[PDB]
Amino acid sequence: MVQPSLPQDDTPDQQEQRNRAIAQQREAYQYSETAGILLIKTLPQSEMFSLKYLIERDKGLVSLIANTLASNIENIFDPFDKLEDFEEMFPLLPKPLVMNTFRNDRVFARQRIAGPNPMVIERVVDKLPDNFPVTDAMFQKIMFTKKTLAEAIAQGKLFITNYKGLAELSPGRYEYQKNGTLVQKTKTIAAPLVLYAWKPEGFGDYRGSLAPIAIQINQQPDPITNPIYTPRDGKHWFIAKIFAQMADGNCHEAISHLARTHLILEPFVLATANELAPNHPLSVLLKPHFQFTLAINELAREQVISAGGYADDLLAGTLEASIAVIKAAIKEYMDNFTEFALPRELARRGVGIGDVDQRGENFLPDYPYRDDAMLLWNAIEVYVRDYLSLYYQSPVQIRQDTELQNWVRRLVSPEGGRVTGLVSNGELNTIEALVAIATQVIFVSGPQHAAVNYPQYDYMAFIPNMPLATYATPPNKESNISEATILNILPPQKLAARQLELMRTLCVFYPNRLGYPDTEFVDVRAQQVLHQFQERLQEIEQRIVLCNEKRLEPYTYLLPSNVPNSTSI
Amino acid sequence: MVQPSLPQDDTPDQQEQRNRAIAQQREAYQYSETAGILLIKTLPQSEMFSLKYLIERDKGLVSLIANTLASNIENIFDPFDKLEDFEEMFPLLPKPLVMNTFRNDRVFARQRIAGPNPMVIERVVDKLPDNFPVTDAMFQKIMFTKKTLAEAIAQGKLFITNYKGLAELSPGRYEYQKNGTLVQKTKTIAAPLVLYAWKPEGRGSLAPIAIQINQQPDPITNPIYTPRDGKHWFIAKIFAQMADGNCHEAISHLARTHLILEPFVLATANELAPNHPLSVLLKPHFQFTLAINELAREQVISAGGYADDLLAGTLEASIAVIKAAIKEYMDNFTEFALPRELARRGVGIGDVDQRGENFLPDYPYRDDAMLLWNAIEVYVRDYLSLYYQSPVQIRQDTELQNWVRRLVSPEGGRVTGLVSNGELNTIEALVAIATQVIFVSGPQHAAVNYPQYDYMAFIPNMPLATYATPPNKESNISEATILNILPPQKLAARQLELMRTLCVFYPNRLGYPDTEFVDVRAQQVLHQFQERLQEIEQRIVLCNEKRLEPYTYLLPSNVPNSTSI
Ligand SMILES: [Fe+3]
Ligand SMILES: [Fe+3]
Repeated sequence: MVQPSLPQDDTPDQQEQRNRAIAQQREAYQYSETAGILLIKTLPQSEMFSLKYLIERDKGLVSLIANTLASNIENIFDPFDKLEDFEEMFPLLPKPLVMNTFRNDRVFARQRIAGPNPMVIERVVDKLPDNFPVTDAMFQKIMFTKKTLAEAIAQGKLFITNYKGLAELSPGRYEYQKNGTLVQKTKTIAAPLVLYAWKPEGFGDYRGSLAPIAIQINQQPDPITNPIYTPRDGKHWFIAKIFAQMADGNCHEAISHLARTHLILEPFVLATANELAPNHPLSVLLKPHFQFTLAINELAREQVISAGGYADDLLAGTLEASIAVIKAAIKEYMDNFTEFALPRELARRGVGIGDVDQRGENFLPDYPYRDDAMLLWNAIEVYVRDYLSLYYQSPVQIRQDTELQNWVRRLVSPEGGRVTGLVSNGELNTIEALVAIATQVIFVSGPQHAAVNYPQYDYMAFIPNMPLATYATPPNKESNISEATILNILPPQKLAARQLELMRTLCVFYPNRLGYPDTEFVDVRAQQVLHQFQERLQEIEQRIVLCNEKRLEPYTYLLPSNVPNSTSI
Repeated sequence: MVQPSLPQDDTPDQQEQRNRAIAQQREAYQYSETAGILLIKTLPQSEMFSLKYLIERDKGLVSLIANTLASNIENIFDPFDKLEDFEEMFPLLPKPLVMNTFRNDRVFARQRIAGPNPMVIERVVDKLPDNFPVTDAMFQKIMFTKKTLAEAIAQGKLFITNYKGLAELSPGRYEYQKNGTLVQKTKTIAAPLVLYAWKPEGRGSLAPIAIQINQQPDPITNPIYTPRDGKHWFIAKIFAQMADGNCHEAISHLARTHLILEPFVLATANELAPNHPLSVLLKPHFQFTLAINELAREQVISAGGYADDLLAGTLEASIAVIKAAIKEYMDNFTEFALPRELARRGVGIGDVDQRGENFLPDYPYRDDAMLLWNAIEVYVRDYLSLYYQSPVQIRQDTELQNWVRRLVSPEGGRVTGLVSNGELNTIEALVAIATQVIFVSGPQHAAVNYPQYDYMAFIPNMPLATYATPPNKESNISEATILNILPPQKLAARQLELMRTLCVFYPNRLGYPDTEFVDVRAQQVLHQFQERLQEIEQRIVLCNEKRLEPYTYLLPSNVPNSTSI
């Protein structure tokens, strides 16, 4: 229980102790890589999960044993017999909230702003992509209007999810034994473009809602082999949405979840261990938000991104392709770190709080993720500022903090995370910059990972709403579509069971709670700051309850009581 | 990396250092109790499972999800439709070794000497129990002989498993919804007596002679069944096995491996400095023990836990049996050393006839366990000799005396049979204590833990509970009668899940600690121990080539360094 202090304010003996501890930690937290991803070489036992954690996780897994025992699904690579079978997969589990309404277009579109991956939709500016040949005829026939695409774009009414990031995926393979021989099959890759429109009148009331307009399943347009489907296409439209959802799933797990929550946090935990003394104010601020992060990332290394792991069996591409996408997302995030602060990232997609019309209202008024996440971001920013100002009163202390300077230097180094977009002028020089960095790290570890992790069961544990891979080509636009066609597009029984398995263990419990660390701060000032953070969190909780009373569907994933303190599951 | 030293040989500064560490450890390893069982209050994070352990355990649980997915067993309290269904529960799991031959009487009897619970059989002396009215007529008709019971007992040919310990169990209950109504049913308990004989003719082997399912005899409602009884004999074995299962899990496994080790780990933390030689000797053999005992508290002996759902009695009754076993073990600690324990059941190495031959020549647990016991004894004698030159160092070791005092205290384990004269005074006494602790943590827990899948994951061979009364001796027995006696589908699935989880992997290996001894001499002691373990492995392989069935559970390769699963 030592009072935290900057290293340039300690006696030479105290400095010797700090360097001793830092050297020991460097011995314990050594840098390693798997397939070019920065991980820890050996997990320190003090960084393992707790007994409490293990008890909860075990409860989840045993619940999966029981639910499997009560289920009728079989251990086969055959498709299901009936679509209804997908709804009989939860005899002893909660029913995923999306199950009943997933066919509705508004429920399909709302997942762009309140589903597991609210990170893709962007407002169209100037024009649609030239490989997305949507015409005025299509837009008018779907919207039942005389307005043109150009006029709608001029009014900020059109939005788009472009999944070109998945275009270069190599399709995943799978094989099994049937009738004594080895059958080998290949998944189907899709990189769709989806045009949505904001409807202020909505679907028959005074609630404005997002409405899907068009879906091109792949990137290169062709009127016969890759047409533009619309809600007027019936079953084909349905199939189109499936593929779109599949795309959204992959981007969700590779980019939004694994890359930009779990894996980008790792170099920060490791840098904290390698450059900051135990009694350094920054380490004491951040370590509560790193609890179990190294451990859960080791579990991801062993069980998710490993050969035969979840990403291998479930995702669209081969394990190699998926890891390529993950690494590209990590690299883009690290190169432009400060640009991925929540306000700037929302603005860059044209759906920030400042993307308003002439009347002063947002082009996308219904965006629960944006609003709640903004509340959490501002609260965390105030908490971080008030905390760090207790130990940094003038920027010269920032510049003369040797441990903090080595922290930044380790982060931006090629072997320490390659975070080249972390600081300006090649150095950390101001207090506000550190405030922004810590705010973003804490926001990612808690709020962001909550928002991308916990909708996974409600939207991705019911397989037809968001299958992680599709298993048949998109039928020709003129072909007849039977139930067996859709059943062959959706995953076979074994892989659907694996997807449910994954989504259940990832959402089964909350390892900790935002703003409630295990050990309180030795500094009574800091503990007061923590308390006011908790009070503001209660205020935010009540405000979000109030918002949920008037929203179309409640958005519960960013309530402070549902947000972990760290990325830990 | 500090050289180990006795606490009275250190400088005053070093002494206050040891007292500091010991005080800190006392706050971290605080004593607690669940239902009168001594456990730890809060598990120190340093005592948690490692990441590797968690990876292996997760592989096991996922294997259970996959095996369940491929199975046709349902989540119902109905019995199975076919007996054959019990053999179809392992589509993606190893088939249990006992599955094919469990109906054979010799396979039934040989589990007393090489099954999961080789701790019950005892040689009959003088006479059978008076509540077990086996006659000369029965014995002669079974053995096809003219010899009497008295002559067989005089020759040491008769052995017995007396499950009187289960007689006072309150039967367990279970309830479930069926057509909008709550059905409530009760398990059937049994406390059988089983008479075996050593048949030298046959390789000689044990042969079951008689089974009385309950303790109080009655020719109508509790007769003495024999192999001549056909179906009824079969049922009489089921109940017997059920008994042997309960005694196995309550007494042999939970009580006398997992739970009796806990006070020793906690005493080591509460009274010994980190650089104390005894702590450095024992802590490798305590790895994950506190953690796995916490998992037992949460998942095994808890309401709705495994013991609640699977065992014969209520959770209260099972915990009563567990606590009685712990108390008898601690009260008579020295008497439960392997040679003495075998001698008290008349099946030790010294229980020989006039020819010098053992009355029970086929006892793989005894032979292999004796090898391991002697090896460990030499190991800890040569280890402790490096630090205890004369017994006055034993008497003047304050941390060790506080260790003993904590162990025998009523709130620290109540190990009243740990020490003579109320004090630890000699070196050899400590050698026997450490020998027994290390033997229990590794060899014993291996021998009772790892046959669990091969004999208890196939439910009909050893059901942890029976779900119908023994049929009348004259009534007809259909497949449905047996299926109603055996556990319903859901509880059979639960039993398989438990055994598989307990036998998936080996968390560590006997004689191979994670961190070496900082003392070079101690590393020589350990190296010698490892060489002896190699020799023992070869000897046991040789013996397994000559035995009827191999006995692999006490091979040094297969024995963990601690009780950790
Ligand atoms: Fe996660
Ligand atoms: Fe065990």
